[PDB]
Amino acid sequence: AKVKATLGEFDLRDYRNVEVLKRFLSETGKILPRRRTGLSAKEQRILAKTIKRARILGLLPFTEKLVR
Amino acid sequence: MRRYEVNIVLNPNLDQSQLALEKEIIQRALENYGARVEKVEELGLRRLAYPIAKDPQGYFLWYQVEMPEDRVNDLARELRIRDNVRRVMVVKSQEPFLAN
Amino acid sequence: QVASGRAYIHASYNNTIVTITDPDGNPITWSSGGVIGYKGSRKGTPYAAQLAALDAAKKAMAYGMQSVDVIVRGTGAGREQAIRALQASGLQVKSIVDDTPVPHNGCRPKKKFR
Amino acid sequence: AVKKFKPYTPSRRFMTVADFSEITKTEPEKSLVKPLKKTGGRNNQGRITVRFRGGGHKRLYRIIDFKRWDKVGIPAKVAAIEYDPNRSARIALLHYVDGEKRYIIAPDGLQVGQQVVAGPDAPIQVGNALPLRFIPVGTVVHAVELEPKKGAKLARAAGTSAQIQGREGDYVILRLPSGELRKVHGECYATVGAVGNADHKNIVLGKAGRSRWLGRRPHVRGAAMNPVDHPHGGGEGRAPRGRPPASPWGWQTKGLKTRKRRKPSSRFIIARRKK
Amino acid sequence: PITKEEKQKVIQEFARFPGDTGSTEVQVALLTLRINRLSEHLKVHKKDHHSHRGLLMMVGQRRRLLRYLQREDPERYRALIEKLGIRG
RNA sequence: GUGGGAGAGGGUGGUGGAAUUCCCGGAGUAGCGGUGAAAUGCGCAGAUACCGGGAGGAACGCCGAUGGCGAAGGCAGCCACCUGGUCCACCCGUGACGCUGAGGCGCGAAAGCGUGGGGAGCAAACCGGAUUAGAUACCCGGGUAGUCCACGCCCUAAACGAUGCGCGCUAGGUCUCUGGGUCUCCUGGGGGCCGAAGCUAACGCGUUAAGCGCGCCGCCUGGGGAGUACGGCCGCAAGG
Ligand SMILES: [Mg+2]
Ligand SMILES: [Mg+2]
Ligand SMILES: [Mg+2]
Ligand SMILES: [Mg+2]
Ligand SMILES: [Mg+2]
Ligand SMILES: [Mg+2]
Ligand SMILES: [Mg+2]
Ligand SMILES: [Mg+2]
Ligand SMILES: [Mg+2]
Ligand SMILES: [Mg+2]
Ligand SMILES: [Mg+2]
Ligand SMILES: [Mg+2]
Ligand SMILES: [Mg+2]
Ligand SMILES: [Mg+2]
Ligand SMILES: [Mg+2]
Ligand SMILES: [Mg+2]
Ligand SMILES: [Mg+2]
Ligand SMILES: [Mg+2]
Ligand SMILES: [Mg+2]
Ligand SMILES: [Mg+2]
Ligand SMILES: [Mg+2]
Ligand SMILES: [Mg+2]
Ligand SMILES: [Mg+2]
Ligand SMILES: [Mg+2]
Ligand SMILES: [Mg+2]
Ligand SMILES: [Mg+2]
Ligand SMILES: [Mg+2]
Ligand SMILES: [Mg+2]
Ligand SMILES: [Mg+2]
Ligand SMILES: [Mg+2]
Ligand SMILES: [Mg+2]
Ligand SMILES: [Mg+2]
Ligand SMILES: [Mg+2]
Ligand SMILES: [Mg+2]
Ligand SMILES: [Mg+2]
Ligand SMILES: [Mg+2]
Ligand SMILES: [Mg+2]
Ligand SMILES: [Mg+2]
Ligand SMILES: [Mg+2]
Ligand SMILES: [Mg+2]
Ligand SMILES: [Mg+2]
Ligand SMILES: [Mg+2]
Ligand SMILES: [Mg+2]
Ligand SMILES: [Mg+2]
Ligand SMILES: [Mg+2]
Ligand SMILES: [Mg+2]
Ligand SMILES: [Mg+2]
Ligand SMILES: [Mg+2]
Ligand SMILES: [Mg+2]
Ligand SMILES: [Mg+2]
Ligand SMILES: [Mg+2]
Ligand SMILES: [Mg+2]
Ligand SMILES: [Mg+2]
Ligand SMILES: [Mg+2]
Ligand SMILES: [Mg+2]
Ligand SMILES: [Mg+2]
Ligand SMILES: [Mg+2]
Ligand SMILES: [Mg+2]
Ligand SMILES: [Mg+2]
Ligand SMILES: [Mg+2]
Ligand SMILES: [Mg+2]
Ligand SMILES: [Mg+2]
Ligand SMILES: [Mg+2]
Ligand SMILES: [Mg+2]
Ligand SMILES: [Mg+2]
Ligand SMILES: [Mg+2]
Ligand SMILES: [Mg+2]
Ligand SMILES: [Mg+2]
Ligand SMILES: [Mg+2]
Ligand SMILES: [Mg+2]
Ligand SMILES: [Mg+2]
Ligand SMILES: [Mg+2]
Ligand SMILES: [Mg+2]
Ligand SMILES: [Mg+2]
Ligand SMILES: [Mg+2]
Ligand SMILES: [Mg+2]
Ligand SMILES: [Mg+2]
Ligand SMILES: [Mg+2]
Ligand SMILES: [Mg+2]
Repeated sequence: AKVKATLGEFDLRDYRNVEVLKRFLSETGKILPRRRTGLSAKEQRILAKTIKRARILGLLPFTEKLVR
Repeated sequence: MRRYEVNIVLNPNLDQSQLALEKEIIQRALENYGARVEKVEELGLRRLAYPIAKDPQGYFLWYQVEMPEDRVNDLARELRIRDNVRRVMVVKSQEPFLAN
Repeated sequence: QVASGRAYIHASYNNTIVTITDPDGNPITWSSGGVIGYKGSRKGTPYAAQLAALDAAKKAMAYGMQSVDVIVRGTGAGREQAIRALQASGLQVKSIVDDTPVPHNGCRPKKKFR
Repeated sequence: AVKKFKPYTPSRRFMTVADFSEITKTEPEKSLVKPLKKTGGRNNQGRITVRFRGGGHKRLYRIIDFKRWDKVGIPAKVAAIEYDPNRSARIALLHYVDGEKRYIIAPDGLQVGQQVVAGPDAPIQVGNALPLRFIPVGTVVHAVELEPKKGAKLARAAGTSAQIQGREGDYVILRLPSGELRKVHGECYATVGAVGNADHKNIVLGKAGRSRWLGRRPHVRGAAMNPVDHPHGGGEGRAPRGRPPASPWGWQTKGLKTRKRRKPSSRFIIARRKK
Repeated sequence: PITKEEKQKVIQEFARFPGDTGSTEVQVALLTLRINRLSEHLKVHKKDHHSHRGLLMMVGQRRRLLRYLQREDPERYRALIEKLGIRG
C-alpha cells in the first residue's frame, strides 16, 4: 500500500498542496518513512523539508492524538 | 532582484472592510520596498491543523513577487508589524520538483 | 450531575491515577493506587490500577455519570488493566485516545533517563 | 566603547572614561538651558537632609521634554546628540519642522539627521511617542509616563528599558527596569526603544577625586564612629555590629521592607521585583 | 554573490587577446575579485572562521601565480598588480 | 572559462510548535512522590490527577539512514540574507605556473577564566534520606557554579581510522549516497562490507593498502623516575 503509487503527478515543492501532502503524514501526524512513501532518498528530503513549512503556515499538524 | 512567494495569514474574524485595509497596509508596504507583483492568489479562510492566536481558522494571502535581495528581511519585519498579521513567510521561488 | 464526561488515566511506573471529569473538563471524582489502600511499590501494579478505575467509576456513577471518553497518559503497567476496568465498570466508554506527552527534544532529562 | 588609560599614574591604572562617540554637538542649545541651584543636600531649613553632598562641577540644566503629547503629528529632525551632566543618559536636540526646538532623552539607535514623531498614529520605530495602547505588545519602550499627562517617569536612566507584556481593559502591563510587573494606564505616553549609553555601568571611577567631581563627598562608616553618632559606634578596637545592622537612625538596614503597605498603587502592582 | 555580468568586465579588461579566459592575467584578476569581497564579508562577519580558510586559500592561490608571472615577464608582473593595486 | 548539482559546511537577522517549570482562574479530595524495598520530601495552610489563561529559557520529535558536509575540532525545527569548500559535463583558455613543508600565522570538543546579560530543565561542590562494618560513593529528595547569549581569554583530549600529504602502478563481487550518458547498463566522485596478488609477529590490511614505488615533513630508540625538575617562552589564573 505504498503511498507514492496511489497518486499521480505531484510536485514535492508546493507547500500549500495540503490535500495531497496530508497523506504523507501517518495517522498520528508524523512524517512517514521512505519504506512507506516509496520516495527515494533525494526525494524524501524535499518531501519532509516542505512538509515542515506546511505545518508552520498551519496547513499540516505537528502532532495528533491516537484513537483506537 | 529575485523571485519570492510572500505568504500571509490574517485575523479570520474581521469584517470585509477592515480586511481590505490590512491589504492596503500590505500593498503599500510591498511597494515601499520595491516589490513587483507577478501572480497573486487569495484563498481566504481555511481550517487550520492547529489554533493560531487561539483561533481554529485563518485568512490566507499569497503573492509571487520580484524585489531586491537585501530588502526581503526588512520587508518581512514591516509585514509582521500589524497586530492582525499572524504569520509571514517569504520563500525564494524555486522550480517545481516532480514525482511520477 | 452530568450524563457524558471523560476519564483521565495517569498511569506511571510507580502509580496509576484515574480522574473522571465533566464535559468542559472539570473533575467530579478521582481515585488511585493509594486511595484503594496500597502504599509504596504496590500502588503501581495492574491489579492496583484495577481497583482504582473501578472505585473511581463507582464514585463517578454515584453522581450520575454514564458515558465517558477515556484519556490515557503514560506507559504504565496498570495502564491497560485500568482501561479494562472502565469498560467493564458499568460505563459506556465512547472512545479511547492516548495523549501522552512527548517532547520534540526539549529539556534535558534527569540522569536516570540518559 | 569605554576608554582606558595606560597606568602612568596610580589612579589612571583603573580609571575608565566614556567614549562620547555619539556626540556631535559640544555646546548646549542656549535657549534650552537654565542655572542649576546647587543645594549641597540641604533643604529650605538649611539642614543637611541627604548626607555627604556637595562641591561638584558646576552644571547648566538642560530643559527636557517629558511630555511629547505636547505636539502630536508635528515631526522633527534629529539635529544633534549632546552631553547632559544632569543624567546618565545622552540627550537629543530636535528641530521640529514647526521651527520649535526641544530636547528629549536620547534612545539607543537614534541617528543624527533622522526624523521622529509623536501621537496615536506614529510608526512603531525608534524615537516615536505613542499612548501605550497603540504600541504593539512585546516591543520594548522607554521614557514611560506613570499616569496620563503627568510626565515620563519610568525608564530614563542610561541603558534602561521597560517592556510591554499584555493588556487588561483600560490598562497595559509593563515590566519595569527593575523587573517589577505593573499596570500602567494606556493613555500613558511612551517612547519606542531603549535609552542609549548602555556602556555607562562599566565606568570605573578610578580615584577618590572623580567622585568628588561628581559632587559626592566621602561617606563615613557607622563602625568608624561613636555611640552618640551611630548604632555601630564605639567599642575598643574594631568591633562587629553586635546588633542587627542599622542606619544612623536605628532602623534595620539589612532586609527590612519599608514600602507603605496600604499605599493605593498596590492595586496596580502585579508582581514586586526580583533579584 | 558576484554576478555573471560583473565578472565578464573583469574577464574583458584583463584578457591578453580577444578570446581569452584564464591566462595568468585574467586568473589573478578573477581571484583578486573574490578575495576583496570575502575580505569585506569577514570584516563584518568576524566569526566566520570557515570561510576565512577559503580566503587564505585564494590569497595563497593568487600568490603562486604572481610568482609565476613575475618570473617569466617582470615588466608584466608590476603591470598587473598596479592595475589591481596589490602589494603590501 | 562556460554551463549545471547535492549537502546538519560557516556567519548575521528572524520566526514555529511539542514538552518541562513557575505564576493566575476554575473544578476537585486524601494522598502524591520515589526505590529492590524504603525514607527524606510535598500535601486539608487543599497537594497529586484534569480544564482554561500567562510568563520565561533551553533543545529541536517524526523525516533520520550502515545517510550528508567540513582540513580538523565539529555541524540537525523553519525562513531570508552574506559566505566557503566540492563534484559533474564541454574539452574552450593559461603553458609545469607543480608536490611537500623546519620556523611563522590562523582554526581548534568539553571543562575552565574575565566583564556584562540570561537562568526553564539539568547539575560538579554542598545538604538531607537510604544502603553499609564504614559509604566523605553507587540509589532517592533538594541544590550553587556552570550548562545558554555577547565580547575577550585558555589551546588541552581515547583532538581516533590510535593510520602525515601528494602522485603513479597492482583481480573482482556487493550495498549506498551524489552528478553525467547511448539509462539493461556505462562513466566520474564520495560512504560501507567481502575478497585477487602482495604485505603482516600475528590479529588483520587489501584501488578509502597496512601492497609495489618516488618526493618532502613530523615522530621512535628498554620499564619506572616523568610529562616531573631546572632554564626558557606563553596565560588573569588554572595551567600550556
Ligand atoms: Mg503581530
Ligand atoms: Mg509507587
Ligand atoms: Mg533535580
Ligand atoms: Mg557608544
Ligand atoms: Mg585604564
Ligand atoms: Mg591614556
Ligand atoms: Mg591604551
Ligand atoms: Mg607610577
Ligand atoms: Mg597603581
Ligand atoms: Mg558616561
Ligand atoms: Mg564619563
Ligand atoms: Mg556617548
Ligand atoms: Mg537665558
Ligand atoms: Mg535647577
Ligand atoms: Mg529661602
Ligand atoms: Mg531660617
Ligand atoms: Mg541621608
Ligand atoms: Mg550633604
Ligand atoms: Mg549625558
Ligand atoms: Mg564602578
Ligand atoms: Mg557633576
Ligand atoms: Mg559610593
Ligand atoms: Mg567609608
Ligand atoms: Mg575604625
Ligand atoms: Mg573612634
Ligand atoms: Mg552631638
Ligand atoms: Mg542616646
Ligand atoms: Mg545608640
Ligand atoms: Mg558596636
Ligand atoms: Mg574612643
Ligand atoms: Mg570601635
Ligand atoms: Mg581596650
Ligand atoms: Mg573602634
Ligand atoms: Mg578586640
Ligand atoms: Mg574601629
Ligand atoms: Mg581586624
Ligand atoms: Mg566590641
Ligand atoms: Mg558584625
Ligand atoms: Mg560588638
Ligand atoms: Mg552579638
Ligand atoms: Mg501611581
Ligand atoms: Mg582557489
Ligand atoms: Mg609577491
Ligand atoms: Mg491551582
Ligand atoms: Mg479546613
Ligand atoms: Mg493547564
Ligand atoms: Mg567527507
Ligand atoms: Mg586544450
Ligand atoms: Mg608549521
Ligand atoms: Mg577551545
Ligand atoms: Mg565552554
Ligand atoms: Mg573557580
Ligand atoms: Mg563565564
Ligand atoms: Mg553571572
Ligand atoms: Mg550525604
Ligand atoms: Mg548515612
Ligand atoms: Mg549521600
Ligand atoms: Mg541527585
Ligand atoms: Mg564564578
Ligand atoms: Mg563554564
Ligand atoms: Mg572514533
Ligand atoms: Mg579521517
Ligand atoms: Mg597521538
Ligand atoms: Mg601506543
Ligand atoms: Mg606532515
Ligand atoms: Mg610513512
Ligand atoms: Mg551512478
Ligand atoms: Mg542522472
Ligand atoms: Mg566507490
Ligand atoms: Mg557516514
Ligand atoms: Mg577487508
Ligand atoms: Mg592470498
Ligand atoms: Mg572495490
Ligand atoms: Mg606495519
Ligand atoms: Mg635506564
Ligand atoms: Mg627510561
Ligand atoms: Mg608541563
Ligand atoms: Mg598534562
Ligand atoms: Mg618552570
